[PDB]
Parts: sequence; structure tokens; C-alpha cells
Amino acid sequence: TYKYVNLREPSMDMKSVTDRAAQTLLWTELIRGLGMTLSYLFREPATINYPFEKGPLSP
Amino acid sequence: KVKQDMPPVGGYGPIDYKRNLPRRGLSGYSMFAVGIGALLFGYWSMMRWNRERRRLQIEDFEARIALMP
Ligand SMILES: CCCCCCCCCCCCCCCCCC(=O)OC[C@H](COP(=O)(O)OCCN)OC(=O)CCCCCCCCCCCCCCCCC
Repeated sequence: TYKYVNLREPSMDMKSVTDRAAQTLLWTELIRGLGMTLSYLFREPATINYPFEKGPLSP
Repeated sequence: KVKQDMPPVGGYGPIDYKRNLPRRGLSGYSMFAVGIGALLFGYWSMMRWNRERRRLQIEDFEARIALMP
């Protein structure tokens, strides 16, 4: 069935547009969301040393 | 014998497909309230420190002018 996105009413009512001037102006979503979800850095990366280690295979 | 094809006891437990992107509550205008607040602190303290530095300024000019003769 059809479940569609981006068809929504952006509220020009107050308390939405507050956070819209805050949003455009202060970059909170950009900063918090992105910079933090990269600050997700600390997870142990996945890398394998090919001479000394080898990836999985199948019979 | 029996058959070794895969399917286990049914269902594999539940799975969650649907989208989730929640949780930012600090944002009313009140974000402005805390930032503008921080300004309101900065101008206070900096005001004080510039006054002090003027006091020192006069004191130094007093050193010089007492020297002049
Ligand atoms: C009480 C006495 C009076 C007090 C008065 C105080 C008033 C305070 C009011 C707010 C003050 C200003 C706040 C900051 C404004 C900076 C400029 C700005 O608003 O840029 C937003 C602008 C919007 O983009 P767009 O929508 O495309 O443009 C609209 C054009 N019609 O552009 C953007 O959003 C895009 C910019 C993206 C830049 C690249 C990404 C940068 C990511 C890192 C940013 C953070 C870095 C922080 C600093 C690091 C350490 C120094």
C-alpha cells in the first residue's frame, strides 16, 4: 500500500516557528545531531590486517 | 532419517523495522533563553573587568605624570 512522506503540514503557528528560527539560526540539529553522531567515533573500527589476519570465507 | 532444512521454531522473535528519530526536548525558544543568558553574563563580567582596567590606566598615567618634571 502507499505510505507517503514529505506530505505534511509545516506549522506556521507559534511554538513551531519558534524552534524554526532557533533551528535555522542556531544550528542545534546540525551541531547536536551530526557532530555527536560522529562523536560516535569511539566504537572500535572494523579493520583487519591482511598479511597477519584474513576475513571469513565459506566451504 | 529426518530433514535438515532450516526453519526453526516459529517467528525468530519480533523485529522492529519502523523509523525512530526522537528525544530533543531542550528546544523551545528557551535555547535562546540560555544563550542570550550567557551573553547577559558576559557583558556583566566584562563590564567589571574593563572598569578595573581603566582604574589601572589612570594609575599608570599618574606614574608618568608624577615622573614628568
Ligand atoms: C539583550 C541585548 C541584545 C542581545 C542580542 C542577541 C541576539 C542573538 C540572536 C542570534 C545571534 C546569531 C546566531 C548565529 C547566526 C549565524 C548566521 C546564521 O544565522 O546563519 C544561518 C544560515 C541559514 O541558512 P539558510 O536557511 O540557507 O539561509 C537563509 C537565507 N534566506 O546559514 C546556515 O544555517 C548554514 C551555515 C552552515 C555552516 C557550515 C556548518 C558549520 C558547523 C559548525 C558550526 C559551529 C561552530 C562553533 C564554533 C567552534 C569553536 C569556535
